[PDB]
Amino acid sequence: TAARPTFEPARGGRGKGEGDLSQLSKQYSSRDLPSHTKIKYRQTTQDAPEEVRNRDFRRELEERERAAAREKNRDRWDDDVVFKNCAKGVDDQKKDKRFVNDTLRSEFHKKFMEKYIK
Amino acid sequence: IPWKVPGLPTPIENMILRYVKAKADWWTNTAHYNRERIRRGATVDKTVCKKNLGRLTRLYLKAEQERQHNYLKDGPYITAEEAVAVYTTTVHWLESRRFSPIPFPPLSYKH
Amino acid sequence: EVVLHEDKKYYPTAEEVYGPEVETIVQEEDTQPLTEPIIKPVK
Amino acid sequence: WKIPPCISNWKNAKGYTIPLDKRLAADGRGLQTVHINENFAKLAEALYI
Amino acid sequence: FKEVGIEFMDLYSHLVPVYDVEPLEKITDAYLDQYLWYEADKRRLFPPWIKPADTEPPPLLVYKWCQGINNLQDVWETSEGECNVMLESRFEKMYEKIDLTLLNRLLRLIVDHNIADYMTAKNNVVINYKDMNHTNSYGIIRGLQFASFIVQYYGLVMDLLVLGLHRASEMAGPPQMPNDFLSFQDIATEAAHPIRLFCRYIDRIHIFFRFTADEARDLIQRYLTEHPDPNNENIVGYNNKKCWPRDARMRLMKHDVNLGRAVFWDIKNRLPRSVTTV
Amino acid sequence: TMPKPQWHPPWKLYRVISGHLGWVRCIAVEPGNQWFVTGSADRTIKIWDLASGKLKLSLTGHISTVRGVIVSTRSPYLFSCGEDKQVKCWDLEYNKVIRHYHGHLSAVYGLDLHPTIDVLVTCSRDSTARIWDVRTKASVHTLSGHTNAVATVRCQAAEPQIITGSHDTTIRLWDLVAGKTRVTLTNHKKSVRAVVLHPRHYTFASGSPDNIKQWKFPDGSFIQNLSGHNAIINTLTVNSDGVLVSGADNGTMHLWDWRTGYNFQRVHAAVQPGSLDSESGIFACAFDQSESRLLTAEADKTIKVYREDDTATEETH
Repeated sequence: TAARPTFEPARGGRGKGEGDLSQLSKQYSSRDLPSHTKIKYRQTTQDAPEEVRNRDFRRELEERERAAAREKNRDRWDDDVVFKNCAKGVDDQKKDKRFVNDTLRSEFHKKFMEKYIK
Repeated sequence: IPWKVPGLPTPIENMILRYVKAKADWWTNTAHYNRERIRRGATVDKTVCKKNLGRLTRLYLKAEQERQHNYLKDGPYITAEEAVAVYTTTVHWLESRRFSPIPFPPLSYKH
Repeated sequence: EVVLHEDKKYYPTAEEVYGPEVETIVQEEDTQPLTEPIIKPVK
Repeated sequence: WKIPPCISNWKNAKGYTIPLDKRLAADGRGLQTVHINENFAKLAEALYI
Repeated sequence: FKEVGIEFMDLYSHLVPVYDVEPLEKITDAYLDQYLWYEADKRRLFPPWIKPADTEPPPLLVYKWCQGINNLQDVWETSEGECNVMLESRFEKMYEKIDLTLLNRLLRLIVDHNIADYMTAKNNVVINYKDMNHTNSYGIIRGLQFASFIVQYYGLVMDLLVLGLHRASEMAGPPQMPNDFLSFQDIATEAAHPIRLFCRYIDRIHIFFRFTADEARDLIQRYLTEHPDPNNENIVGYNNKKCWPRDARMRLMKHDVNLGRAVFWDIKNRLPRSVTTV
Repeated sequence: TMPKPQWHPPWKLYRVISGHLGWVRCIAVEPGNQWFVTGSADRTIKIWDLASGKLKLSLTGHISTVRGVIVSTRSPYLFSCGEDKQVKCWDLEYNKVIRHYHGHLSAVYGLDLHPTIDVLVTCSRDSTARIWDVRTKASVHTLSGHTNAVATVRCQAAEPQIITGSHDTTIRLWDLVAGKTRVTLTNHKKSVRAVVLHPRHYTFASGSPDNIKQWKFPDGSFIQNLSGHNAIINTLTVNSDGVLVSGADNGTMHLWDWRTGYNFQRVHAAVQPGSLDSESGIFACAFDQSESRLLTAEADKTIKVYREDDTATEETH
């Protein structure tokens, strides 16, 4: 009826630049004014294709992998109270290292719901 | 509401579960983003405040049904030794203070 | 041996599902903020 | 590969009338199976003692 | 009982539940609440540390607290080695974790069994929002008319858990001659134990501690036994108030940081995590 | 046995990168193996370090799912497209959007850069492919003639310069100059969702859920038929050593010989801990410029990184 889905999209090729520039209109947006009218290219130090062509990538990749693994390695009175020490060996129980692919059982969402509802 | 169609092919059922999880993620991340914006005082619409309240109460009741179910499944947390400790401490306190228990509101109570 | 709701560990650990030889990387927020750029201009 | 129709709990766009068994055919809320623990017993009995 | 509705009041930083109870039930609950508070104030159920009391505005509460710290015996002396500790905390999920069976048990200790059964079975209703129906089988409903009584009494039970019966009886005094809020019977009863001043606002805890150097070193030894620190990392995670200027905030000395963490640890061990945590 | 296949060493997962909050829908490697982009359904583009697997940057700005991401080799740019309908150029000198390419009537599913002309080509759901000048942000041609959504597009310098498959089960080989179809290849029965170009042998491959097909370039001759990976395949990628990777929507990924068309390895990776069994799926895969790492953008919001097993022949059919 009025409220209905699509089941097919609108096709392109029949408006403002599609076949004859829509028969050469004299209407143009402010987003269609000249802007960034000069392509910047890669310089010799950046990653120009002259420099990329002779490079052996596997040796450099293995060296950077080795350096990353080496960096990760080198980084790493009232005695009469009715309840005793309840936390004996709880050394913070690393929930903040775990990452869960579930927006309802994540750690960020449990922190969210703990913070924003009292 | 737990969603199960009795007869349905498992590729269609799995694909629907996949895309429903995707729309769940979009819905929830939009709710987190707009809640952080409403908290910091950023420029927000009034309709996004009402929509965000409506999403947050719905997420809370999903988590609350989860918590009531986990209580009915995982038993008491109270560990009945501790509950006997609580009860007995309260008994010794109330007999320490000579407390008189509150009766039923009487049939001819003057107040 | 009661498990509270505050722990309630579902979803076993990434080291337990992929193994010891696969190294798992969880990345939240990033190094080098948006002012510090990718490919550098010739200064 | 047959797809049964969608009998919804919310939308009835063409204003139909659907029998109750077809209407309340949500199996997942019937197989929820409210199941109790056994440590309620220890708690209740210890409190009565 | 019939089902109650829920919605949220948006306070733009957090949300507050607003509960919707049936009118007949609401009239019965409101009369029950009035009767419970009147009979509780006659029978002197709540000791004076249960703080939202009728003849005390909250600034008068802070004023009484300040002059009660000032009127402690030799409270500012640090010559032989003496520390003052101020712990301010909450009962984190106090509402959320009240087991209704144990709540029935404690209310049958307090009131008639019919009233206690009404108050217990009233907390177990169905909560609705637009599609969603569940049953409050574990927590309490905050929006009941008599829920204030349940909250303050359950907090009294946990005040007995934190203080112990001896120090709480020394604070409440004898039943024949009870003392008011920050007052003991004797100077000798003040300095008998390190817990000097203690108030409970609804779910907020405020304790004052006076330590001799011996007790302070002993309690720091117990904390460092159970939680050692070889890298002096206790001064990193210690929060200080950034509102005050730099000369005005708390300094970071190793003894004071270990004593603050140790007093917090000792108060934290006194509560089972199934009841509430800190 | 008419052919004898080349032995390829098997591949194994060694790194599961995580941190997106949506399906990772695209991936691309920088020309210098320093970093690599991903684009995801959490509306961001993430620069990841290729050696350490560490998040190097996160770039916000899309309104919807990011579908294609590509890094330019001639210019220091980062082109990206989305279900937003927006096609963007990111100046990596500034990490900001400098040019937006306007004219797609619906969602934009893929994009590719011409290697020598500075011309961007894009696929869309409105059954068109568009041809853009980078410098003037204008539509040069509108390749129309598919009847359903256009899924994948590629580019050469040599003949037919634009090859695109689509959801109408056909593949059109085009003329960049004229803007008209040269060859319509209809051999597939279900939708073509991945075309891929061989670096040396001047042939190409195309994938659809029935089977995958290899094809000569000048006029599209049938050459071969690689079958056995019968799921909805989303990407194909070619190694210069003749390794072909087919990743599907059900998470299954097969490793193939390009020349003889032999399946030497099947990889069925496992989902992330929080994730669901119905959520195993591959949307993109790409080799690095060293061609010794395989980067797969998964449906469990992960990036999985594979490398070859250094143990000798335990294999050969």
